[PDB]
Amino acid sequence: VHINLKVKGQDGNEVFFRIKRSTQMRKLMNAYCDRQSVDMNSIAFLFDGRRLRAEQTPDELEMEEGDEIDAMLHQTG
Amino acid sequence: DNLPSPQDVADPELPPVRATSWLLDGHLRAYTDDLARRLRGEPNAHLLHFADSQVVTMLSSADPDQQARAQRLLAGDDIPPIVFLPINQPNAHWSLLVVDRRNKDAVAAYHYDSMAQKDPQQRYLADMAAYHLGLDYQQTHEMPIAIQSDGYSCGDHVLTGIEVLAHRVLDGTFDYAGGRDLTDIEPDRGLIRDRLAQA
Repeated sequence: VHINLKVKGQDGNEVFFRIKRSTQMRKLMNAYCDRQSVDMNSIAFLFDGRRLRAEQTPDELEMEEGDEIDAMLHQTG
Repeated sequence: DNLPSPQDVADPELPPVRATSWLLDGHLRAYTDDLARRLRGEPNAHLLHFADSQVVTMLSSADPDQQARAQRLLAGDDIPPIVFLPINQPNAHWSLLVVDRRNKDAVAAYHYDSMAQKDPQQRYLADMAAYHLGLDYQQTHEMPIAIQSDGYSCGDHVLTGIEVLAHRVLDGTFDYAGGRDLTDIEPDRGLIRDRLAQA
């Protein structure tokens, strides 16, 4: 019912999350952004090259125990 | 239970594109996602792969696992042989690197930079991407592309170059005289905004 996930930001440090497989990603996105003090409109979340959205759940995304998510600062030019 | 509530912060949304606004990495991936949809089912279309600019930057990560993940997503056994890599210099510039792996023993790499007086940082960032993909950066060709006359449309030149080169792969002119030459492209910010709106 629960799943352990990791989020890795550009600081290299990994942050461990434990949520339900039915929990939408916005809960994880908000909790991560509060640690870095940057809003969700300044950071992109990718899972194996797929950009994550607030409403999607780990089951819909076919995530597994120990999967890792990349959190990247927005790029402009 | 997990639904967004009106009393909390709204979900994130990619901001719209203006007439002279700088393009974000989210705008580039939305464009190439829509391009892949438009090309799906056409002959030679499955030889192409449009990379997310954040995965390209992940190649140079100081973290071992994040670096290896980017290498698998762009050069794994299941990745098409012609890859388009957007090269970002943060708060500065966009350029485009193309890697043609159709011959495993004769890989060719092409770099397009629409800036008039070129920044040594930009080619260095392209060389780091090639290096972490297992290539010799010294063999990358600096190729001709139309020079931008403004200070905002470098993202437009990257997306237009991907657009044009992809269709040359489809019809088969990519491998012949001038097939990799982008001197005559004319980026259209209005067309780019329309494709992002109709996606």
